[PDB]
Amino acid sequence: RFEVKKWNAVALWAWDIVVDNCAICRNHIMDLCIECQANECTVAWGVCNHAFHFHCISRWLKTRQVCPLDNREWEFQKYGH
Amino acid sequence: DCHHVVKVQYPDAKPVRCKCGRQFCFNCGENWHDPVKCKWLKKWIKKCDDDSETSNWIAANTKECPKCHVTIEKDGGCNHMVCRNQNCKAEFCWVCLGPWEPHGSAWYNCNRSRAALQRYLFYCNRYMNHMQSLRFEHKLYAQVKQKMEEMQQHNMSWIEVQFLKKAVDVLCQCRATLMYTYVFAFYLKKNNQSIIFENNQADLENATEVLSGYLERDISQDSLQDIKQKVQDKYRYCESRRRVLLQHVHEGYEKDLWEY
Amino acid sequence: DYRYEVLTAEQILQHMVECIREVNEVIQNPATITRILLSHFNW
Amino acid sequence: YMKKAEARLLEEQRRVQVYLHESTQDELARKCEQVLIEKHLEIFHTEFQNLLDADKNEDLGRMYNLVSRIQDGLGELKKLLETHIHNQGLAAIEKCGEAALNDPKMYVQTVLDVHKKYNALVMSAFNNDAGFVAALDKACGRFINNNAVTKMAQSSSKSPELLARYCDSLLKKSSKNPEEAELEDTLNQVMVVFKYIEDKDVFQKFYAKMLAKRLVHQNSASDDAEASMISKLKQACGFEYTSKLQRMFQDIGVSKDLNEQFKKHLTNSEPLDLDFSIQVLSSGSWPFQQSCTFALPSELERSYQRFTAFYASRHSGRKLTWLYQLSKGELVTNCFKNRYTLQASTFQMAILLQYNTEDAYTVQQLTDSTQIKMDILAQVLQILLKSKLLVLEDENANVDEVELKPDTLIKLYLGYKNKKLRVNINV
Ligand SMILES: [Zn+2]
Ligand SMILES: [Zn+2]
Ligand SMILES: [Zn+2]
Ligand SMILES: [Zn+2]
Ligand SMILES: [Zn+2]
Ligand SMILES: [Zn+2]
Ligand SMILES: [Zn+2]
Repeated sequence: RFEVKKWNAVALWAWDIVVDNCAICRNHIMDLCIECQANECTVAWGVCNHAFHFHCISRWLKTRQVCPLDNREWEFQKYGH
Repeated sequence: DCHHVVKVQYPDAKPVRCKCGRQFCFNCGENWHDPVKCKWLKKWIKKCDDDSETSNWIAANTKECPKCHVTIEKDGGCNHMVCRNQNCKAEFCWVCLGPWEPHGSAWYNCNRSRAALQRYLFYCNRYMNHMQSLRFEHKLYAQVKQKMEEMQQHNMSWIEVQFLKKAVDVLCQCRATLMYTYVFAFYLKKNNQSIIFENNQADLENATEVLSGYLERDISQDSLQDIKQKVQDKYRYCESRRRVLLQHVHEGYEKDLWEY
Repeated sequence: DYRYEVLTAEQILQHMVECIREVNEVIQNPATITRILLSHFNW
Repeated sequence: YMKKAEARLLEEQRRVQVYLHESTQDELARKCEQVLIEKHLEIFHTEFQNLLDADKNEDLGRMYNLVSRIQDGLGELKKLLETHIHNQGLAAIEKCGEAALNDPKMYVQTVLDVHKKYNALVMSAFNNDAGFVAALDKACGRFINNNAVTKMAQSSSKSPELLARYCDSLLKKSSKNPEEAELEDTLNQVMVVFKYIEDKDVFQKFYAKMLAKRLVHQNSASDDAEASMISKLKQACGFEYTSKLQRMFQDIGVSKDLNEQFKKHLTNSEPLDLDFSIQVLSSGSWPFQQSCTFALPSELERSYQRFTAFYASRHSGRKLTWLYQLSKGELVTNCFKNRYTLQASTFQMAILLQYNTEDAYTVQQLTDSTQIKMDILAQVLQILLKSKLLVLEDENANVDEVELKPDTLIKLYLGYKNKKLRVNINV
C-alpha cells in the first residue's frame, strides 16, 4: 500500500526563455557567447521580455541604445544567475 | 575545353560538378555562390571594376534579343531586326525591343556621388583581396606541404603534419565563403538585422586572418604541444562560425527580413 | 538531393532518338515527323 | 652474399690503414660499394620481399645497413614495406569475419596485435627510421578505416563505433573490480587505436551517448578513470573537442554537491516519508529530450514542490523540467503476505500506487488517472503482467503476447510470492 521508501529523480536545467538564439551572436543561449568562446557568461533580460547573453547585449548597448529585435529603448529588468 | 552536357531533372540554381573537375551553378553559369542570389552576382560582376572592361563596351553598344538572349550589336539602318540565330528567327524593333507585327505597321511608332563611392570602395577592396588569396592557394598548398616535409625530417612524425593539412583546407573554404558574403552585404539597406550580420562577419574575418597567420610563421619548430592545440582550437571555431553565417542568410531569405 | 548526370556528345545525340521513341510510342508517326514536331515544341 | 659483402667492405676499409695512404679511404669505399651493392638492387628487392613474407628480423638489419650505405636505396623499401604490412593487417582481421562485427574486444585486440608486432620490428631492425615509421602509419590508417568488418556492415563509420563501444565495455562497473594500474594501460592503448581513425566526430557522438548513460545510472567504474579518459581525449584533440564531456562531468559533480545542501535545509522541513535524491543536469550538453506527458501521483507531490521551491530560491531564473522516463525509487508493499520490497521506474510506481484504492481498473481507467501514452502503457503493463504481481482475467494466457484493449480489466494478484526479497522488476 504505502510502497514509497525512496525516490531518485532526474531534472533538466534550462534558462526561463521562450526561444533560444541570443540574436546577436546567433549561438544557442545555453552555450558560451562569441567572446567567452574564443578561449560567468550569464543571461540578461529586457523590460520587453527579450533575453540575450550578457557580453553580447553589453557591446550592443555600448554602441547603440536600442533592443535589436524591436527598435525601441532598452533598460535592464532581470539579471541571470 | 570540356565537352560534357550536364543533364538534370530540374533547373534549381543548385551546384553541380562536371567530372572534368569543375563545379558550377547550373542556372546562371558562374562558380558556386552559396549565400548570394544569382541576380545580384550578375549585377556585381558587370561593374566588378578591376577584372574586365569589355563589359563596359557590351553595355555601351549592344542590346539583347528578347527571345534567344544573345548580345546583338547593330550596324544597319532598318530598325526591322531579324535574329539570325540557329532557331531564334524572331523579328523585332531595335529601339523599343518589342514585337514587330504592330510596331511600324500602321501607326505604332517607337519614337554614385560621394558615399556610394566609398562603400563600393570598401566592399570591392575586400572582395578583390580574397580573390587574390584564393588565386594563390596552389602556392599555399605547396608551401605547407614542403613545410610538412621539413618539419617531419627534424624528428617529427607524420600525424602532426596531417593536422596541419586539415587546417589549411578549412582556411581556404572560409575565405571562399567570405567572398560572396561581402557581395551579399553590398545590396542591403541598413537596418537592425543587418548590423548583426555585418558584425558577425567582421569577427569571422579577423579569426580567419589569425589562423592564416598561425600557419605561416609559427610552423617554426619543436613547439608542437601548444601550436597544434592552438591551430585545432582555431579552425573548429572558424568552421562553426561560417556555418552560422550561411544559416543566418538562408533563414533571412525564408522570413523576408532583408531590405535592399 | 539534386539528381543529375554527365554525358558526352555521342550519348546526348542518341538521347534524341530515345526521346523520339518515347513519344512515337503513343503518337504512331514516322520518326522524321516526330522529330520535327518535337523540335518545334522545345523538346 | 650479404654476409660476405659485409665482410669484404670491413676488410677493404681496414686495408687502407695498413698499406695505403689515408686519402684513399673514401674512394675505395665508394667503389667497393658501387660494385658489391648498387649493382644488384633487384635481387635485393626480391629477397627483401621474401624475408618480409618470413619473419627473419636479423638479416633484414643487414639489408638495411647495406642498402642505406648507398644513395636513396631505401626508396623502394619503404613502399614495399607499407604494402606488405597493409596486406598482413587486413588479412589478419579478416580471420575474425562476422565474429568481430559484434564483439568489440576481439576487433580492437586484433588491430593492436598487428600494430604492436610491426612497431616492434621497425624499431630494432630499421633503427626507428623516419620514413619507415611513416610507412607503418600510412598502412595502419588504411587498414583501420576500411576492412572486412567495415565492408560487411556497409559503412566506414563502424570502426569508430566499435572502438567507442569497447571503451564503454571497459569503463563500466562490472562484477570484477578492475585494477587501476591495468585500467590506465588499457586506456592508453585505446588512445593509439583512436589516433589512427580519421573521422573523429562520430566517435565523439557515440562516446558522449554512452558516457551520458553510465553517468545518469550511477553505473561507473572509477571517477579518476573517467577523468583520465576525458583528459587524454582533450590533449589529443583540443579544448573544443571535449567541451560537452567536461560539462557533462562537472554538472554531476555539482548535483552531488547540491543534494547535500538540500539535506541541510531539509532539517527544518521534515520530508514526509521518503529518501529524496535528485540529479540536476544542464540542458545543452546532455543528449536527452523533453518528457512523455506524465501525471505526478499525489504521494510525491509534497517533495516535488518543496524541492522546486528550494531550487528557485538559490538561483535567479531557472526552469527545471523533470524527466520521469528515467528515474527510479523503491516500494515497500505493506499489502501482501510476505513484506516484499519492489524496485521499479516511476511509471511502475504510478500504476501500482493507483491500486492502493482498488484492484479492478481497465486500460482506459489507468489512462485516465496517469495520463501516460498508449504504447508506453502497453509496454509497462506487459512487463508488469510478465511479473506475477498483476494478472489478467485469464490465468494461463500468454500475457507476453496477448495485447489488451481499453475495456480490459487488470487483476491485482494478491497471491504473489517471490522466493526472495527485494525483487527488481525492471528491464
Ligand atoms: Zn560571454
Ligand atoms: Zn526587445
Ligand atoms: Zn550571445
Ligand atoms: Zn566539364
Ligand atoms: Zn548562379
Ligand atoms: Zn534571338
Ligand atoms: Zn520600336
